[PDB]
Amino acid sequence: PILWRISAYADLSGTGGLRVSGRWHQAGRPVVYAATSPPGAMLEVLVHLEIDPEDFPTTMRLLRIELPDTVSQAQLPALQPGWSAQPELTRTLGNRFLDDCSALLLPVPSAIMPSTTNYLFNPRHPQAQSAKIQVEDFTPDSRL
Amino acid sequence: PILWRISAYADLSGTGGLRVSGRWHQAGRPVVYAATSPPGAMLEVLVHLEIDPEDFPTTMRLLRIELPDTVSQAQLPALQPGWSAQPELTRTLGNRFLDDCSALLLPVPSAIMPSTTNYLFNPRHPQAQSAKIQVEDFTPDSRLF
Amino acid sequence: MLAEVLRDNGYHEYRARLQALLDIPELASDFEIHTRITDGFAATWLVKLTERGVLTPVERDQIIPLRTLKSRIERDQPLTVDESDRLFRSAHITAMAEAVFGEAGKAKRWLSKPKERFSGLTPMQMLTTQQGTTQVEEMLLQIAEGYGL
Amino acid sequence: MLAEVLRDNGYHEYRARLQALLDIPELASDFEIHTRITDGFAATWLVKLTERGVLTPVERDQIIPLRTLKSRIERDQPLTVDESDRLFRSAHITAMAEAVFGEAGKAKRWLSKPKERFSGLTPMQMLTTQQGTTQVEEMLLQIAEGYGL
Amino acid sequence: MLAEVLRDNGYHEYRARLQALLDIPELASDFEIHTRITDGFAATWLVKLTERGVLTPVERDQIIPLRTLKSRIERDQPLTVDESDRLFRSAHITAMAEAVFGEAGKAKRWLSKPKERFSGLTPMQMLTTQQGTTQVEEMLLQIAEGYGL
Amino acid sequence: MLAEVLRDNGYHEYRARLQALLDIPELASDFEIHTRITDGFAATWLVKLTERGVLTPVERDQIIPLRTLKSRIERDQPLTVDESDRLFRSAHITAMAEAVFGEAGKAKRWLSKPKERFSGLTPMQMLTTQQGTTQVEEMLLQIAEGYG
DNA sequence: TCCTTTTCGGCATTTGCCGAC
DNA sequence: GTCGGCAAATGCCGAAAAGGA
Repeated sequence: PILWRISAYADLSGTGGLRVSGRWHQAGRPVVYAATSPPGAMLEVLVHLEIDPEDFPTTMRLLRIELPDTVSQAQLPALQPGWSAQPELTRTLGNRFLDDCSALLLPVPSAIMPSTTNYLFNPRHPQAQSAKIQVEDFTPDSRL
Repeated sequence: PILWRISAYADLSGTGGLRVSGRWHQAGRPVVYAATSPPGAMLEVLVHLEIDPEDFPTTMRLLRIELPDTVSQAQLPALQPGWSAQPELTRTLGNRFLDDCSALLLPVPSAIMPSTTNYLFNPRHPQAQSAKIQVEDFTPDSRLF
Repeated sequence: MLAEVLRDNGYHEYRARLQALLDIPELASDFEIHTRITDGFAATWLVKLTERGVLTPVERDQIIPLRTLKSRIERDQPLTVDESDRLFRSAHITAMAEAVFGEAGKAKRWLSKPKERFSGLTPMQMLTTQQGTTQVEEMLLQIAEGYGL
Repeated sequence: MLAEVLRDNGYHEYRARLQALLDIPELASDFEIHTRITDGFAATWLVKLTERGVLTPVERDQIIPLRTLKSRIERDQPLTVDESDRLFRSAHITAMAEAVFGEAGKAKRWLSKPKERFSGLTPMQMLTTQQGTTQVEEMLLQIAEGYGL
Repeated sequence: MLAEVLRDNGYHEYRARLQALLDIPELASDFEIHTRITDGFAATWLVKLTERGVLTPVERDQIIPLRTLKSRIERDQPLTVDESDRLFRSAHITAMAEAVFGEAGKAKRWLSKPKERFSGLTPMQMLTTQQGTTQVEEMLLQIAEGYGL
Repeated sequence: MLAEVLRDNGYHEYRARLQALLDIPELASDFEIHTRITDGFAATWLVKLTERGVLTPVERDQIIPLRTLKSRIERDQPLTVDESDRLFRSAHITAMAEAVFGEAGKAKRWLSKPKERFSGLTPMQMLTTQQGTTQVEEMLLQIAEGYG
């Protein structure tokens, strides 16, 4: 299907995970956080990074990622209530998905919206070469 | 085809459109605004209605709307740049779609995010009964407010 | 018309909040409301409202100047029709916001925060004119109906 | 804009009538209208309106007493926010009734004569409050839609 | 290192902003930066920074009390290692924020606004400890890398 | 947050040692660490760290002068935010080095040995600036990458 | 050589009155 | 009315030589 990323970089290297941690990973692994919708990614970034729309960075880029439907994705274990406040658990699960190198994608639930699914993208997986990326520019009719 | 709405009511009547207008319609017609993704609807509401998460209404509800594949859609004309600041034009096109009653759904672009498509829903089309609605609750692992 | 838009319990809750805030019966007709406004509200009600933290001092001054209010209360005078209409505007907007938002803190907060739709003015500051009050009403109904596109 | 956008093609006619009554452009935004009200309307416009036959001296003094009007015209200060707001309410329902009835004469006759709904009060008097203004607007809307009984 | 994650483009941006803010050449090595901090900084530079609106007076006080800085400038003494380190933390967080956000205004606003992650503290208030500065860096890099979930 | 770059169990070992060095709970948040630094650490803990040989007397003097320390102890005052900041820097680098080398002895020796990259300065001397602390962390991570 | 003990010199900055916006 | 600054004596910081292992 189609995934959406919001980041200063227009690649899928995800090298910042080698020295920066997140909710779904510990520093030292390359990783890319993506969403299923541009509003999804934008809302996640605005809420969790605490950015006001008047302070939205001008270096930020929206990247559309297209993958074939044959790609491999790993299933996340069932999550009991409280996981949104247990970063150790989510970081451990993401680290296990990344180091096992079993699949290219990991669907995870959103912590701010129900029925919303974000995705973990492992660039070290060999299927990360079939990704086609293009930047979708923010137009004056697409402001915040 | 699944649509997502955020409103204080758990129906598809849209009667409030008979008194208050939006970006895509003028008052006097019933209409339902919806998004293709719950974060889409949430971002639209929060940005255009200027609601901080600490003031998010308790009355608000998130509705999943399931429609059959035979549902009818309309096509919006080619918009020229700058339409996000021309509410009269958007209201004109939405009023035209709602009055012609030619289709149930109208795909419209978003004024917030590129490549994002919101939807107008006409509750007076004969296909509005085929809609199945359900409320998605806000759990503390799926909340921002 | 309002009771047609405010569905479920919105209108009932709005009338209950008006009864609490302005001693206006829930079953009173709109003409009864207009007559009550023309008859004049007591200044004691206004000072009780600002004491209980319903209105801020700047909002009370928007309703009526402090010197004029003290004159009215020490003369055992009801408020004038324009002062009563300003206070009614405040109470109406507060009750409508509490009906749409579902609780008191969220409503008053949203009413007390600047908006880019108002060029950085708060909805309570928009309550100086008929037009600003109707704009606040329109925003509240857009919130209730989900017109966020 | 609360209850004046409910007519087919009547909204632009209402805005044109309002532009004739007050210097308020057809394309001016609602926040611009609020700032025009808060900037203060000129009393010269008010005396010109009551001269041109759209406001009677009693309807003029309902907006501002004659003494205060002389004070404004002499000392050269525009109408206060409350006086300008009353003038705007007057011009607003006048433009609305003109858009509804299609002519100024029948609109003025309807606005100036008492109506039973209001227990023997003219719609121009109902402009003393937010509620009475809304009632006049609802009545005009019912007339415009072709409602029966 | 910081450049590895910071993308030589953005890293050059950060070094340019740091040179403009603290007169540290953009080609100096990290040990050179450490030495410049240990050698001390001129109080003249701090008063120029606060006069150019780069640092708020309360931020200047967080770096060093005013009377102490006056003693420094009178004695023509360089800043102590801890004062110079506070100054470097301030300017370095400012440079990284300007490199990530692309504009100085947005960066300073984001640094001056309270954060729920910091229990209602601004990032500039986090610069009193090594761990707080590190948390601010982590947040900036999370913004830059798109770790928004 | 370069301590998080440590592999497998490193960070956990880093938090255990840091808990033994400065009584910082292993699952405490980074903001809680900031709060502990701002509230000030007990000077008695610093004196005990010197007594147990965790710090050398010159290292303690660099953290806080001795007269000032005795004043803190008598007046029953926690350490200031910058004295506590230097103490935290010392304990943090010590715990990181102990997690990299796996033993207090080698770690303390490597921390007290001058380095060419630092113009003949020891890593413990590099803990006077944010940049020097970052350089020490980077060197520790370089060592841990190519284990040595 | 390495480190401590205390002396008051001397640095540092509160604290309240008084200016700028 | 808020935010910011100025300067005196209370108060803090720690230097420095002399002493101890």
